[PDB]
Amino acid sequence: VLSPADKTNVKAAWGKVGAHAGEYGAEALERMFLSFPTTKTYFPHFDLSHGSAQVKGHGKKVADALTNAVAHVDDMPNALSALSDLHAHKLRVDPVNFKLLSHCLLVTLAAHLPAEFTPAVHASLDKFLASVSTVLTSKY
Amino acid sequence: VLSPADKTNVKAAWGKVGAHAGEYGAEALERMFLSFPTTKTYFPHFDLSHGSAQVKGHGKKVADALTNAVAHVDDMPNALSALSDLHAHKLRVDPVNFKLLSHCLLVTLAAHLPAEFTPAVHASLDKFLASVSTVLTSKY
Amino acid sequence: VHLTPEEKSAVTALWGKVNVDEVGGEALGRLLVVYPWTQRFFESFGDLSTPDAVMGNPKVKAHGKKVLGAFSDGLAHLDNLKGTFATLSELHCDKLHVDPENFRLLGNVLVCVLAHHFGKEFTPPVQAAYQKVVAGVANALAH
Amino acid sequence: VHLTPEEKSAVTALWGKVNVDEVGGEALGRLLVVYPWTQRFFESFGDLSTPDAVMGNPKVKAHGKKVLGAFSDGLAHLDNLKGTFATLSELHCDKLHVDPENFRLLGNVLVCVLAHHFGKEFTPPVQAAYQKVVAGVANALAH
Ligand code: HEM
Ligand code: HEM
Ligand code: HEM
Ligand code: HEM
Repeated sequence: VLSPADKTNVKAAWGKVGAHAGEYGAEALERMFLSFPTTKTYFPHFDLSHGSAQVKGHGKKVADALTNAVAHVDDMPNALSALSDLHAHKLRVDPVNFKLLSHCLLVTLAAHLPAEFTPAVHASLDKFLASVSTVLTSKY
Repeated sequence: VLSPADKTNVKAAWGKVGAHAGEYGAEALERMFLSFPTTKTYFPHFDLSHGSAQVKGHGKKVADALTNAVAHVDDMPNALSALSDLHAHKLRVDPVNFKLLSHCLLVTLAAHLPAEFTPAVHASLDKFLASVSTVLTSKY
Repeated sequence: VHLTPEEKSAVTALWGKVNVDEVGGEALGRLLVVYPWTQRFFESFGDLSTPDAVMGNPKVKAHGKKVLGAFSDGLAHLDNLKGTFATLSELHCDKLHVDPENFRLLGNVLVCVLAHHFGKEFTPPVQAAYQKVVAGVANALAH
Repeated sequence: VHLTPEEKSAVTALWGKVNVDEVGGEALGRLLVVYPWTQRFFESFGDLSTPDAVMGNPKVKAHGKKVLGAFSDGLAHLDNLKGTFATLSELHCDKLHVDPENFRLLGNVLVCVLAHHFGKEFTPPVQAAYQKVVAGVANALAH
């Protein structure tokens, strides 16, 4: 459950992510595929090398999904219901993997916005991504 | 995130828990203190023996809190806000322990209502207690 | 797993009464119903849509009998759980890539199944002993 | 931890640039801010109310410097992490009763701190090497 303050911190921090979101989500996917290789089993149909176009476009998709998750942060379960229906019904992604991707997102936001990673912004984005992970793994 | 159907299963299951609630929560606390002894560090001021009156009355409070959470299953953060303020701010309970207590609750509901533990009722109560655990470990 | 004489006698006495044919597929089936991402690992078992399709599935019953075979073999070897579970840890880690937390989940589901099949006979000390056994098996497979 | 030559050269090369006095209390303080139940384990450190009270706390800086002392000692002993971390696993398991998952959390926070202090220098292969090192340390303390 998010407070008012961490909703402020997530909307501000991701609002300053902004137009770099596609390369940040693509970098986060390359960090997940490289540091946590078991997640590669969810993508047998991608080309998973560095600088791939399909990991780039998929990271654009993941980043836009997080963008309108920030936009509907008070009512995430009906805004992410199609993606919950994808990741929970069809794909059956282990929630551990979500933690992994969330961590890699944070590492990307650590490596590109050091003026924005306050510890409070870190806690805010962490429990935000835990809320998104709780929505997408849930089946409803 | 709960569906409509698992809200139906949780409200029915605890509706048939009913007046055995303080018994079941006290037994669930004895199962947690006995199988998971590290949780005893949160209660240095109780008498933690079997058949204790203080574990009994505390299990009555835990079970009435869960009955209140079933009654307000669609706005659990607004209903459990005092208990979130207790378990998250003052006590600062590791969420692992919540999983432990949730498991012991399920074991108690397995040992006393076998006609009610359908696998669907099991999945429903598991996501319910995971939602209550997500509420009580977070700050507002 | 360190246990007392009384905990090993309680686990042995409670486990001799266990219908393997039911408790296996019911523990694996409740694993697939309560924790649905685990169904990804069993996509070759057929229809896993509803809970009555998972409980009405003969590959879930047969494979659950295999899983309780491994639990009873871990009960005959409580001092040697890492030596009992090296081939199965090799399988579940390398070939299957099952996350270690999932093992804990199945073990907890098994304990619920035991309570569901023994009631008041599944006392809190019996649960405490089966929790140390179950945690020993999950920590022996996570290696 | 099995590493490549290039992963050990990357971990060594980036770890030589690490301000120990800063990265220690940075990682421990972000552990206390992001994961607030861990503050229960450090109640004798004084005021831990706000994030600016945790990051401005001299016992958090001192103890975080101890924690990076243990990480650098684990980097000098990558083939012997269980022999390095037996006294510390004894302390964090018996005397402190810290749950094993918490160790993983601290390690992930440390990796975020490294990215926060190295930026583009903290490439995805460098994170991959520090992730399997960090998982080696957390699995060496959970024993
Ligand atoms: C944490 C937040 C996540 C978000 C916001 C997210 C978002 C998305 C989006 C937008 C899509 C594309 C949907 C479409 O094109 O139809 C997608 C598909 C997918 N996601 Fe995620 N995802 C997340 C986490 C994960 C994780 C952790 C995994 C696995 C380890 C994963 C595995 C997949 C797969 C396999 C697909 C299908 C790819 C394809 O169809 O080509 N996702 N997700
Ligand atoms: C579903 C989970 C839980 C519920 C509904 C719950 C509910 C409650 C309730 C109703 C109280 C009494 C509040 C009061 O009297 O002021 C309480 C207090 C407390 N709870 Fe829980 N609780 C849960 C889980 C836990 C867990 C997992 C732990 C620790 C391992 C824990 C530790 C405590 C402690 C230490 C107290 C203070 C009791 C005292 O000081 O006498 N709770 N909780
Ligand atoms: C304490 C926990 C567990 C025990 C004792 C156990 C035991 C076993 C045994 C005895 C086999 C048969 C190996 C063979 O026939 O060669 C097996 C296979 C398998 N296990 Fe488990 N298992 C456990 C947990 C899990 C979990 C939690 C999952 C998945 C979420 C899992 C997934 C599988 C799969 C996919 C197979 C291969 C079966 C097939 O492909 O048809 N196991 N396990
Ligand atoms: C994962 C890597 C970790 C490392 C390398 C590490 C390192 C250390 C070291 C070297 C000490 C000894 C301090 C001394 O003897 O003076 C220590 C003590 C301690 N550790 Fe950790 N630690 C880790 C994780 C954790 C976590 C995750 C927690 C709690 C959430 C924790 C809680 C403590 C506490 C409470 C002490 C005693 C300090 C005191 O009471 O003032 N440790 N740790």
